[PDB]
Amino acid sequence: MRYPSDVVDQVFKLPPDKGLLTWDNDPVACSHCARPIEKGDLYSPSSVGAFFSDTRNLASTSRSICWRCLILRKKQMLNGLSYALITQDGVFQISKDTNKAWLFTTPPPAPFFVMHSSSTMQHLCWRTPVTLDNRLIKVRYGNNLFVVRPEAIREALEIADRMNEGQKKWQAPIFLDRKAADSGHGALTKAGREHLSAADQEFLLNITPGERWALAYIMHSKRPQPEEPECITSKILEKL
DNA sequence: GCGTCTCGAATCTGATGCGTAACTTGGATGCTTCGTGCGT
Ligand SMILES: [Zn+2]
Repeated sequence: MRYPSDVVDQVFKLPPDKGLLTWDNDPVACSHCARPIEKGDLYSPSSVGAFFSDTRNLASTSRSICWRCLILRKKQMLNGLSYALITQDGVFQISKDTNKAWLFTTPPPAPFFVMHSSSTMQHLCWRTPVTLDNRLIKVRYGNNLFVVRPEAIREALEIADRMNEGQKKWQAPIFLDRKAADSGHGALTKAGREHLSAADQEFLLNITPGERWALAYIMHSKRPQPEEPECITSKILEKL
């Protein structure tokens, strides 16, 4: 899998819609997934409407949308892929905290896309870049493009465990917000400020925003136990 | 067209209570599509 639109024909196996124009000009990328639209490929002109708030994330100004993206842009597809992890095998739901911990500590090997909506409904799937290697996971949370490294997540979890192994009252070394919205997101808490060594503080201050967002779900007083998410592509196909 | 002496002294020079009370102690919002009508 190479493009976000590749999930349609590879895990949803949906044939293209009808009434679609056929490109008969010089190739140009899809305005959504940057996929080339060569001669003979089925496309459709852009008709996003006045409620499209993702003009900044458009891959190109070609005003053309491939059929895979047209399938992806359906309301049933948007709602189904709000908290979805699309691997080669199928589509899983990472909405639960345990699923997030499993994904960010024991990721699947194959290429996969990670989606997470920050609101009721958002355009995600055609914006998420593919994660080619599980060591450098690219996560699209709403409008933010996050890079999550599972090794850094594990190291931060170990740092917290060493910090709070003895004290009965568990305290978060770093202030984290699940929405990545608080003005104190990523700042060191007091307990971590005078209970962590210089190296651990330096490591905590030098984590990517995506790692802070992930730890905002995985790092708590009682760490969630990782579990495999349930397959969802059947539900999405049935509702489509 | 008069002046000296005299031209103070010794206390006392605060004391007592009161020297807070009740409420308030946040709220709401930051999605986009699909279908069905309704104005140019
Ligand atoms: Zn596309």
